[PDB]
Amino acid sequence: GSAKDVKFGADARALMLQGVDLLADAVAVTMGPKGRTVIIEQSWGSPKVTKDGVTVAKSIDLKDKYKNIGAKLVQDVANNTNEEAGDGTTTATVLARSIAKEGFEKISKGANPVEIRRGVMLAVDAVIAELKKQSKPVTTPEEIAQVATISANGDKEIGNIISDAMKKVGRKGVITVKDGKTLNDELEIIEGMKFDRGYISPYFINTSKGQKCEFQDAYVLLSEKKISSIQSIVPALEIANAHRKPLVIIAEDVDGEALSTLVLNRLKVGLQVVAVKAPGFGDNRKNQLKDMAIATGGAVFGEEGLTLNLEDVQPHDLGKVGEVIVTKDDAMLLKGKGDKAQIEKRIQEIIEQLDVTTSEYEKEKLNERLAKLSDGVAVLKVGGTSDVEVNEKKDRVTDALNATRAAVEEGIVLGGGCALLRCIPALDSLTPANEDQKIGIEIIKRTLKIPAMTIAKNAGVEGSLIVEKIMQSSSEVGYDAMAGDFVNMVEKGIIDPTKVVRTALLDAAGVASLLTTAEVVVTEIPK
Amino acid sequence: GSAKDVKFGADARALMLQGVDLLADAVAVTMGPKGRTVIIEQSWGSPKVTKDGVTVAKSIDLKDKYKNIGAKLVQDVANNTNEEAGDGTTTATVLARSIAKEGFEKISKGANPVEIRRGVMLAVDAVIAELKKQSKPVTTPEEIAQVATISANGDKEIGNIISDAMKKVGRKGVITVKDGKTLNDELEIIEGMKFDRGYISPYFINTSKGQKCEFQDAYVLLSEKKISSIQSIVPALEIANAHRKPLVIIAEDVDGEALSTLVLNRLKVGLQVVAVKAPGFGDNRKNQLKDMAIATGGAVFGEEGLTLNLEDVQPHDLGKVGEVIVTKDDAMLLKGKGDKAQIEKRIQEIIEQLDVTTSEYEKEKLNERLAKLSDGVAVLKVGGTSDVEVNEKKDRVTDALNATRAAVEEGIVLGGGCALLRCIPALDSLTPANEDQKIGIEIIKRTLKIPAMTIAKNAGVEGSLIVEKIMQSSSEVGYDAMAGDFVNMVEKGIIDPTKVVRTALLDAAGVASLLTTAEVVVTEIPK
Amino acid sequence: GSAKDVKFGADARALMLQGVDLLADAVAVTMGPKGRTVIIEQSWGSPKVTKDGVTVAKSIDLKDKYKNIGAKLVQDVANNTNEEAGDGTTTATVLARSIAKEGFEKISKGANPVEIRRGVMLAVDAVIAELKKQSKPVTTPEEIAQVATISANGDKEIGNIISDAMKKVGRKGVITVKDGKTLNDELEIIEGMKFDRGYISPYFINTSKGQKCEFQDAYVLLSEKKISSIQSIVPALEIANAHRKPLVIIAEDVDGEALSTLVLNRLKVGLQVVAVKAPGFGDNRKNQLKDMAIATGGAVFGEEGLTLNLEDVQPHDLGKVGEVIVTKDDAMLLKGKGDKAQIEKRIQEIIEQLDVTTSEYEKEKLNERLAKLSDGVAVLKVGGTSDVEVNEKKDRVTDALNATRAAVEEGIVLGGGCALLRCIPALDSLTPANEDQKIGIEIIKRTLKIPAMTIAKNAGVEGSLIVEKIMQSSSEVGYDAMAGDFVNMVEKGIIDPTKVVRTALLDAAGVASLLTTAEVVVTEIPK
Ligand SMILES: Nc1ncnc2c1ncn2[C@@H]1O[C@H](COP(=O)(O)OP(=O)(O)OP(=O)(O)O)[C@@H](O)[C@H]1O
Ligand SMILES: Nc1ncnc2c1ncn2[C@@H]1O[C@H](COP(=O)(O)OP(=O)(O)OP(=O)(O)O)[C@@H](O)[C@H]1O
Ligand SMILES: Nc1ncnc2c1ncn2[C@@H]1O[C@H](COP(=O)(O)OP(=O)(O)OP(=O)(O)O)[C@@H](O)[C@H]1O
Ligand SMILES: [K+]
Ligand SMILES: [K+]
Ligand SMILES: [K+]
Ligand SMILES: [Mg+2]
Ligand SMILES: [Mg+2]
Ligand SMILES: [Mg+2]
Repeated sequence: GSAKDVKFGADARALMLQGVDLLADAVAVTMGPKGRTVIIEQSWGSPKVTKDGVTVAKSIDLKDKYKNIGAKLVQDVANNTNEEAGDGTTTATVLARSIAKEGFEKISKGANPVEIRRGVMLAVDAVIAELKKQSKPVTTPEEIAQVATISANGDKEIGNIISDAMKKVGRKGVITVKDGKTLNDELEIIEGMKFDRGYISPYFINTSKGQKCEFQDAYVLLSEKKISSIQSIVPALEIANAHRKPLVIIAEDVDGEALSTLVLNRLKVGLQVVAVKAPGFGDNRKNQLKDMAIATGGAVFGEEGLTLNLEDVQPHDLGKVGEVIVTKDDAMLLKGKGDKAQIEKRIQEIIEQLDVTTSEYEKEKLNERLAKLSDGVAVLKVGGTSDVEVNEKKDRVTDALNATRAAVEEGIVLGGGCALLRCIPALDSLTPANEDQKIGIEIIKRTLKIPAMTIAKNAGVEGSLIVEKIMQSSSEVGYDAMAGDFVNMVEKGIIDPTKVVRTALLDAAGVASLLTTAEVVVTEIPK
Repeated sequence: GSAKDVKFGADARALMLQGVDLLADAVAVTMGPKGRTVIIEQSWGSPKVTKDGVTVAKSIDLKDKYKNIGAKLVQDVANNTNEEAGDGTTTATVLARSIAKEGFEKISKGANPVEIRRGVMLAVDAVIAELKKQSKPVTTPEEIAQVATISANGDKEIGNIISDAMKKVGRKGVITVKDGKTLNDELEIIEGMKFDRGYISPYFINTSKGQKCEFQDAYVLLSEKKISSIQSIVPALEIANAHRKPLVIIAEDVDGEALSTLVLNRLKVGLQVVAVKAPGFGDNRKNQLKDMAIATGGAVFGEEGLTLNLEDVQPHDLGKVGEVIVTKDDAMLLKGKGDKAQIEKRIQEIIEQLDVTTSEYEKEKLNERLAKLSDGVAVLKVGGTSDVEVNEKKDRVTDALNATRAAVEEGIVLGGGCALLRCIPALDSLTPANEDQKIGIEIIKRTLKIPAMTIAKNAGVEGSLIVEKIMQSSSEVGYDAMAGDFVNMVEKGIIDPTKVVRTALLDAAGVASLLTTAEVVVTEIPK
Repeated sequence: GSAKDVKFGADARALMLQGVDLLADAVAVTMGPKGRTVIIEQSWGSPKVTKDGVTVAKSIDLKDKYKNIGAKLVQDVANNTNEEAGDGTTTATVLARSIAKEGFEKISKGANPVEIRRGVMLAVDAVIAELKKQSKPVTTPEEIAQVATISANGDKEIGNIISDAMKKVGRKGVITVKDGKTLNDELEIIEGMKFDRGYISPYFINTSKGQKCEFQDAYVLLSEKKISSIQSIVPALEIANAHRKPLVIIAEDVDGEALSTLVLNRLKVGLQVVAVKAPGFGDNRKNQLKDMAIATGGAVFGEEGLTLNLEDVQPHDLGKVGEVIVTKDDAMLLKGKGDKAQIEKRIQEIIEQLDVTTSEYEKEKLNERLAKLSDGVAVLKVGGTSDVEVNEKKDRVTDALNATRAAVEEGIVLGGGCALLRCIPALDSLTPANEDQKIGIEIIKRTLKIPAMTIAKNAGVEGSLIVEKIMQSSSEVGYDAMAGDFVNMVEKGIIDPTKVVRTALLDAAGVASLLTTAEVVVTEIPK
C-alpha cells in the first residue's frame, strides 16, 4: 500500500552491485591466515571483534534500499553457508560477489540471464562432482588436528584440544564450547547427553546471541504419552514453579494451550520452562525415555507397565540436572543427579541386551544408548583476559569444531582455495548448449580463482601471479600464504573440509545467479 | 469529508496512463521464455525474486494518486486473471495497457467512449468464440507435460513431475506444493483428502503469504448437526484445548457466538482452532462425514442412529490428523491417523454400494468418495539452495499446475501469443453498428498483436516483423522465441490453455475499456 | 467559539459560485446517452467508476470553505433528489447550478433576493402543474421496458430484464439487486417478503456502502407485544446467539436498555441481532405476524391467548430466514425456511377469507397478504468481469428500477429535457406581482432549457441550436442525442418519469433560490 520506487535495468543493477560490493569488501578482509578483524558496534556494552564472515555480513544494513537488497542477498548466502556447514562463510561471500559482478557485466539486449543461470548451475554441479572425486577421507588424528588448526586461523592449541576431545569422546561425540574464567583453554569430560529434538515454541529463548535456552540446575519431567490435560499439568507446573528449579517437559507433541500458558507465564511473571519432543519412534523412544529417566534421577510418566498418572506428581519423581541447553537443532542435558547405581544397572542391562542382538539396526541404536550413558560429553572452556577476546576466540573454536565435524563426515580436500582451482579443467571439458550457458560456465570458471586470489591479496602479494603459479604447478602444490611459499598442501596440513567448499560454492552460486536475472527492482519509498 | 482534487479530461487521462504504463512496463519484462525477473523489497527479511506478473503488479503502488488509480486498475486486471485462471497475468497486464492506451488516444469531442466500450466487448466476445473454435482437447500425457513445461518457463523437470503426479493421482486428483529441504524437487503420494468448503470467518489465518491456515498434527471434531451450544462446545473445547493440539471443528452453519469466542481467545492467548462448514446436502453430506470420521479415526456427533451428544465428548472420539490446510477456496486433510482396518472396511462398503447403483448421479458421488479415501493426493516438494530460489521456483510450479488443470478443463490453443493472432480474421468479418463501435473493434484488433510482440521484444528481436511474419505464415506456424525460429507450435509443444488466454483477454478488456470512458478523476488531497 | 472568517456580498457569492461550478462541472459530464464516467479514488481497494450524479456529488469536498459551502449545498440537492426520486440527480445538479448562477447575476442594491426566491417558487409551482398536465400513465409493459432502458443509459437488456421481473412479480412487487458471479445478468424468482419498517437502532450495520443490515440465515424471534423484560429476553438472546446464527426481533416499541445492551455487546463480542417493528396496526398486525411466523417456520411469542413467555424458548422456536436486508428505509426477509404444508394451508385460509369479504378496506390489506405470502420476490444478479464493472452496472440497474417504479407511480413525460422545455409557455402566461418576482420567473424560464442543452453539449453538438429547434418543433418532437436526430420521442421510447422530473426541479429550486438570498458568509478559520 505504501508508495514504491521502481528502477529498471543497468542503474538498479549497479546500485545492487554497490551494496554487494560494500558487504563483500567488509567480509573479504578477514579471509585466510593474514586476514584482519572487524569491529562491530553493539547497542549495549562492549563492541564485538570478529573474524567470522557471516557475523560481519549480518551486522551490515544499508540506508539505500537498492544497495540494501544486494547486501541482504549476500547476507542470505553467508547465513545459508553458516547453517548447513558452520564454516566457509567468507569464501561464500566472495564467490557470490564474483558471480554477481560477472553476471551483471554480461547482460545485454540479446543475453538471456535465466539461461545464463542454467549454465551457472550446470557448471557448479560439474565442479561439485570434481570436488567429490578429489576428496579423500580422514583416517588419522593428525588430519583432525590439521583441520581444526586451519579452521582456527592457525591456532595449534585449538587444533590440539579439539583433536584430544575427539580422541576422548569419539569422532561423533558431543563437544560443547562455553566461556572460561582463566587465561587458557581447558578440556573437561563430564556426564551428559544430547538428542536431536529442539524447542517447539520460539518463546523459550533468553540468551539473545545463539538463540538458545540456557537453564542451570533444572527439573526434568519425562513422559511416554503426551502430558495433555490442564488437570495433568497444573500439578506439574505448580510444583515445578513453586520449587525453585526450571521445568523441562519431555512430551510427544506440544502445540496448544498448555504451551501458550507456558509462553504467557514466561512473558508476565517469568516462568522458566521448556517443552521438548521425544526423539525416536516405537520402543526406541521408550528405551531412551527410561535411559534419561534413570540418568536424571526422576520417573517415567504416562507409561504402560505402571500406569502412573500426571495428576499426582510428587517432588521426588522429578529429575535434577545441572544444565539444559535447548537450541533449535538439538537438546542437551548436562550433569544429571541420577543415582550412580541406577546408571550402572542401566548400562549393565544395555550390555546384556547388546549381547542378544543380531539385526544390525537394533544393535546400532543399542550402541548409541551405550555411548550416551558411558562415553559422556566434552566441554571446551575458552580462556582470555576479557569478554571481547573470549568471544573472538570462541568464534574460531566454533568454526574449528564445525569444520572438523564436516571433515569427519565428508572428507578433506586441499586448502587455500586450491581445491576450487583444480576443478577448472572439469569445466574446460564441458560442452554448452548455447551462448548463454557458455557465458554462465565461463562466469563460474572465472569465479573459481577468487578464493585463492583473496587469500593471496590479504597476505600482501599479487593474487593473480600466485594463482597462475599454482595452476602451472603439480596438483599437490599450492600457496602457503602464512609462510609465503609454494608447498605440498597435504604434507603441510593446509587442508579444507570438502563439505565446506561445496557448500560455499553452491550457496553462493544459487543466490547470485538468481540475482543476476533481475531487470526491475521495486523498493519502498523511505519515510 | 476530506478535501479533494478534481482533474478533467486529457490531463487526468494522461496521469492515469502514466500509472498504467509504469506498472505494465514493470510487469512486461517477465513475459515469455526470455523474460527477466523482478526483485521486490520486503519489509521483513529477504527480498523476493519473482517472474509472476500479478506478484509484480501487487507490489507496486504510486505516490501520485492519479497514477495510482491506473496502477490499481491494472492490479485489478492481474488479480482477477490470477483468481480465475492461475496463469496469464502478464498477458492480461499488457493487453490492459494496450486497450487503455488505444482508448485514450481515440477520445475526442464527438467520440462516445461508452459506445467504444460496447464495441470492445463485442469484439472480445467474437475473439472468445473464435478461440473456442480453435481449441482442441488434451488427450495424451505428453500434452500435459508440454503445458506444464511451457507454463514453468521451459523447465522440463517441472513438466515431467507434474505429468507424473497427474498419472498417479489422476487428471482431477489433488496436488499440493510445499518447500523442499533438498536441492532437487520430489514427488510423493500421501494419503489424504480435500473438500470444497472454505473457512467460515477470516480470523483463522496465520500464514500471511497465501492467506491460509496451516495446522499440523491436529484433532478433528466433526458433527452432522450444528456444533452450536455453549454447554455443547465448552466441555469439548476444554478437553480439546487442555490437550496440546490444534483443533478442526466441522459443522453446518456457524454464525453466532462460539467461534467469536474462539477468535477472542486466539487474539488474547493464542487459541489454535478452525471452524469449517460441511460439504454435501442430505444423505451425501452424512455419508461424507461418516467417511471422513472413518478416515481420521474419530467419532460422529449429533447423528440419528447412535444419538451421540456434543456434551459428553471423550478424548478418544476425535480424529487424529497430521496436517490440515484451510483456504478460502478449499479445505484439505493430510495424514489422518485413522485405523487401517476400518478404512479398508469402508472402501469395501463403498464398492458394495457401487455394485447396486445405476442412477448415474450417486455413482459419480461414490466414485468421488473412493477417490477421496483411496486414490490419495500428490505432494510436490520444491528444492533449492535458499528460500528466495525456492519461492521463485514455487511460483512457476504453481503456475504450471494451474495451467495444466485449466488445459484439462478446457483444452489447448497455440502458444506464444499466436492463438490471439489467429482471431484477427474473426474481427475482420464483423460489421459495427456505428463509428464508435468500429473504433472499439479496431482497438481490440490492434491489441491482439500485443502478447506475441511482447514475447518477441523480450527475446531481443523486432516484435512487429515477427508478428507480421506470423500472419503471413500458415495457421500452424508460429515463433519459437526461445530458439528464435518459426516452427510448428503444436509439434514443438509451445501450447497454451484456452481458458487462460480467454480469461486474460476478458479481464483486461472489461476493466481497461471501462477506464477509457472516464472524463473526471477525483482524488484525496495528500496530507 | 473558534475564530471565524466573515465575508460580505459579491466576493463571498463568487467563491460559493466557484464551489457550485466545480461540483456541477464534475457532475454534468455524466448526463445523457453520451455522458462519460467519473473515477473516484477510494482509500481502501479499487477506485470507483460511476455515471451516477449524486455519487459524484457526494465524493467532492473542497479545501476552501467558501467554495465548500456551495459544494455542500449542491450535494444537498443531489442527495434530496436521490432520496425521493432515486434518479435524476444530475438534472437536479445542473438545474441548481443554473438557478444559483442566474440568481447571483441578478443581485444589486435595489434587488430583493427573498422576493426573487418567492418568484422562483411560484414559477416552479406553475411548471410542476404543467408537468402534471403533460403526464400520461403507463399502460403497457413496452413502456416499462422503455423507461428502464432510458434510465440504464440505453442498455436494452437491463430494460428487458426489469420488464420481465415486473411481469413476473407485478408492477408493485419486491425486486432486489445483488452481485453476479457470471458475466451476464440473471433474474430469479424466490420465496420472500419485505415490510416497510426502518430498524430503530442505527448501529447494526455490516456493509458500509448501502447503509443496510445484511445478515445470512438469521433467527426469527417474533412477538406481538413490546419486547420488555430483560430477565425474559436474556435467555432468548443467549439461545439465539449461542445457537450460532443471527437474530431478527419483531417488536412493538424498543426504546431502552436491552437494545442498547445488544448494540454494546455487538461492539464488544460481535453478536448479530436486529430489532424492527411489526407492520400493520391492530389485528392486521397480528394476522400478518401469524403469516410471517408461518413463512419463517418458527413460533409466535407473547401472544394473548397462550400467554407464552419469552423465557421458554425451544431449540427450534426461532425461525430461519436465509437473507436479511434491513435498510434505514425498510426491512426485508428472504428464503424463509418455513413449513411448506403450513404455508399452503395458510394461503388456503387466506383464499377462504378472500372469497366472502366485501369491505375493501381490510380486504385491500388481505389482498396484500395474498400477494405477500406466495407471489414471490425477484432478485437481479448483475454480471461482469470485475467488481468495478459490476458496481458501475449496479448503479444503472438501481437507477432503472427506481425510475420504472416512479413511472408506475406517477406516469411518464417526454425525455431528453424536452418535458421541461414544453413548460416555458406556462411561465409566459404568468403575471408577476413586482420586479423581483419577475426576475425569479425569468430565472426559472432560462433554467428550463439547461437539461436539454447539457444533453446536447455532452453529445458534442451545440446545445442552444438544438433547444431552439426543439422549441420551434411540434410538441411531440425532440432530440434523440444518441442518434443525433429529431424524432417523435414517445414512439422512439425516450421518455422520463414525471416524478423524477418534478422532484429534480423542486429540489434544485428550493436550495438554490435560498442560496441566492445570502449577503454574509461565516466560516471557520482553517487550523
Ligand atoms: N596457511 C595458509 N595458507 C593458505 N591458505 C590458508 C592457510 N590457512 C588457511 N588457509 C585458507 O584460508 C581459508 C579460510 O579462511 P577464513 O577462515 O578466514 O574464511 P572462511 O572459512 O571462508 O570463513 P569464516 O571463517 O569467516 O566462516 C581456507 O580456504 C583455508 O584453506
Ligand atoms: N519457447 C517459447 N516460444 C514462444 N512463446 C513461448 C515460449 N515459451 C512460452 N511462450 C509463451 O509465453 C507466454 C507465457 O509467458 P509468461 O508465463 O511469462 O506470462 P503469463 O502466462 O502471461 O503470466 P504469468 O506467468 O506471469 O502469470 C505464453 O503465451 C506462452 O505461449
Ligand atoms: N437517446 C437519448 N436522447 C435524448 N435524451 C436522452 C436519451 N437517453 C437518455 N436521455 C435523457 O437523458 C437524461 C438522463 O440523464 P442521466 O441518466 O445521465 O442523468 P440523471 O437521470 O439526471 O441522473 P443520475 O442518473 O446521475 O441519477 C433524461 O432526461 C433522459 O430523457
Ligand atoms: K573469515
Ligand atoms: K511472467
Ligand atoms: K448521470
Ligand atoms: Mg573459516
Ligand atoms: Mg505464465
Ligand atoms: Mg438517470
